[PDB]
Amino acid sequence: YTKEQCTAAEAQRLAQEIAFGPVVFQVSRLMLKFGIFQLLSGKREGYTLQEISGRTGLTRYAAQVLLEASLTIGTILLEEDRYVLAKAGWFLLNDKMARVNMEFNHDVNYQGLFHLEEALLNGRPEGLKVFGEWPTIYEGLSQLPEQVQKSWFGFDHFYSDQSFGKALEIVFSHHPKRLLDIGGNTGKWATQCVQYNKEVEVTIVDLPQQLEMMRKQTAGLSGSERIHGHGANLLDRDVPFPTGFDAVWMSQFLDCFSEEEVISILTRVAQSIGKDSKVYIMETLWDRQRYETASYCLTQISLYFTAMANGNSKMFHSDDLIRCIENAGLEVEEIQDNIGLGHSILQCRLK
Amino acid sequence: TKEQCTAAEAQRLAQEIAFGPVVFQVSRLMLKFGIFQLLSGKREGYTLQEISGRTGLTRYAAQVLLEASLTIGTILLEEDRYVLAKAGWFLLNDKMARVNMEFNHDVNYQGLFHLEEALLNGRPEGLKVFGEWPTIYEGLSQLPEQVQKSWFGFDHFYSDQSFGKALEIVFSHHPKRLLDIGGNTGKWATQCVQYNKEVEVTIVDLPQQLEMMRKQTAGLSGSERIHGHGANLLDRDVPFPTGFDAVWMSQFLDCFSEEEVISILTRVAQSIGKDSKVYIMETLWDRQRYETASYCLTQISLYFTAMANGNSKMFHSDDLIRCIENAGLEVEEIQDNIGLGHSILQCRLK
Repeated sequence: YTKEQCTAAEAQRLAQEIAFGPVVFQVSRLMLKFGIFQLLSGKREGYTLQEISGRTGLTRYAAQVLLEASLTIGTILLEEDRYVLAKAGWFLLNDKMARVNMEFNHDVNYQGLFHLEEALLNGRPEGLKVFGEWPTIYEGLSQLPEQVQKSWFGFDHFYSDQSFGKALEIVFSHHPKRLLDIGGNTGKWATQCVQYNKEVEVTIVDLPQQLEMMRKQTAGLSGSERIHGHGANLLDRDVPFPTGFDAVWMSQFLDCFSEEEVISILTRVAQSIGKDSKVYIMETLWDRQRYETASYCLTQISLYFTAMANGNSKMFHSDDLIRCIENAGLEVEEIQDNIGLGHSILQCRLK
Repeated sequence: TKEQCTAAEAQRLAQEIAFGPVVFQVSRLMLKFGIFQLLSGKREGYTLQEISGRTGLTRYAAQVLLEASLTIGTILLEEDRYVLAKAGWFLLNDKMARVNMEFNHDVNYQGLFHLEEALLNGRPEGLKVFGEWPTIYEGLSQLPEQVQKSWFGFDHFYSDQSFGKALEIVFSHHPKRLLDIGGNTGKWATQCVQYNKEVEVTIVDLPQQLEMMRKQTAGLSGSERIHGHGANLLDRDVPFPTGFDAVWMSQFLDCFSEEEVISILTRVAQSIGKDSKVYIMETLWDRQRYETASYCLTQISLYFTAMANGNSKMFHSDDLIRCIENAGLEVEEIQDNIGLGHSILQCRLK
C-alpha cells in the first residue's frame, strides 16, 4: 500500500529489470520447466554447470546461458563453482500463485501482450487475434489450444475457487429461500449452499453451453437436486433475470465486463428483486488486499482483460465498483472483506 | 555479489519475474504514450482524469496503466494525484534503459516466446518470427524499419564510444598496419587513422558490410588509409591477410560459438609474427564494476540464443580466455572498466 517511495538510486536497477522482463520471464520459465530449480532443490550443496548439463540433458551452452541469467536475476546463488537454489527460485518452484501466473502469462498472455498498445488504443482485445478473431476470449475459449486452455482454467480456478465459510455464514445469516447465482458455471458455490442449508434452492444463470458443464461437474454431488440452471445471454434485452430470489450472487464474475456493462447487468438485477432481498458481489479488489504482493498481482492481471477479452474490464478498485453499484440503484450495506485468498464481499440491497 | 539477498520477499520477486511481460509492456507504453513525461512536469503530480485528457487515452486505458505502474513502483500516489517515482525517471531519462527496452520490444519480444526450442535445437528459433535466414545477421537488411532502428541502437550503445584507453594501449607499440576484424562501421579505424598519421587500417568483413563502411567513413580525415578486405570470416578455409602488427576484434566474437571463436582465433594466430599483438575487446559480465551492468549483459545473451546465432553469448572471461589459449595465443595484459564496462585483452602467440 506504500505507493510513496521505495528505492535508493538502485531504482536504476529496477528500470533495467523492467526493461528485461521478457527475457527474465522466459529464462525463469525454463529454469523451471527443464527441471533445474528442482534439481537444485534436492541438493543443498548444489551442482556444477557440467553437472546440471549432464542431468538435464541440455547443451553446456544452453545450461550456462540460463544459469548465468538466473544468477544475476537472483533465483540461484553461486558457491565456489556450484549453483544453489536461492529463495526466489524456491518460490517459483513452490508457490502455487507464481506457477499459476507464470503458466498463465506464457500460454495465454505472452504473445498477445505484444499487441497491448493497440488494445489500449482501440478498446478491444487485440492480443486475442494471435489465436483467432472472436469478440472475447470467452467466446473463443472452446477453441484455444490444449495448453492454452489448461493454463487459462488454472488461472480461472486459482482466483475464483476457495472454500466458503466466511461467505457462507454471512449469506445464510438472512436464511434465504432461493439464491440466484449469476455466472457460477462450476457449481462449487451452489454446492456449498446446498450442502450448508438443507432447503435453499440455487439457480445458476449462464450460457447453456456453460450449464452443460455445471451439470457434468456437479454430477451426483450431495445436494444437487436443488441446483438449477437457467440459460441466459446477459444481453441488455429481455435477459431480464429470473425473479423471487432472496439472494443474488456474483463471484469473480463481472470483473470481466465494462463499467457500462456492469451497471447494465446490475440495473437488470435491481429489477429481479424486492426491497427484502440482498445482493452479494464477491470480487478480488486490488486495493483491499491483506498482502501487498496480492495487490501487485491483481493490477498486473488486469492487463490480460485488456489484451485478451477486453471491451471491459479489470480487477476493480473498490471505489469504482462501489460507484458502479450505486448507479444500478443499489447500495452497499457493508463491505466485510478479506475472505479466502483476499476476496472482498459487498452486501448490497435495493433502494 | 552472490549470497542470499532477499527476506522471504523472494516471494515478490518470483511474482515480478512471473509478470515480466506485463510489467514490460505496461511500462513501455507509459513511455510511449508520454505519461512519464507529462508526470515529470508538475512535481505536484496529476489526477487520473487530468491524465486521460492530457494524453487522449480512454481513462480506462489510463487507469489500467497507472494502477499497474503504481504497484510496479515507477510512479507513486499522492492523495488522488500520481507522481513520477525514481524508477520512472530512470526509464524516462536513462539511455541504457531506453536502448534495452526498445531492443527487447522491437527485436526480441515476439521471438523470445520460442527460447525453449532455440535452447533445445541450438539455433535462433525466435528469428522465424520475421524470416528464417540461418542468422540475424543475414536477415538484418530485411527486418521492419522499427526493428532495424532498435537493433542498430542496441548495436551502437554496446560498443566502445570512448576509445581513449584503446588508442594508447594499441599505439604504445607503434603498429604500422592494423587489421580490424569485423569493424564494419569504420568507427574504430577512423580513430586510429586520426590518432597516428602513418598507420594503415584494414577492415575485414562481408563485401556488402564494407560498402556500408565506405559510405559511413566517407570524407572523414584518415580514410585514404582505411581499406576493406572482403571475407567470409566463416569460411574456415580462407586465411587472414598477413603482415599486420596489430589485429583487432571488438564486440565481435560474442556473436560466435566457442567453436567458431577458436576457429576464428586460430586463423589469426596463423597470420601474425612473434612480435604482433592481438587485441580482443568485449563486455565481460564477470568483470563488471557495477552489478547492474553484469545483470544486463547476462540477459543480453538470450537475444543471441533466440534471435541471432542461437549459440553465442556475452562471455564469462574464463571462457573467452580458454578459447584464446586453444587458438594458441596467450593473454599478456588485461585492462577493463573502460567506457560503460569494456575490457581489452592484449594477446600474442604462444
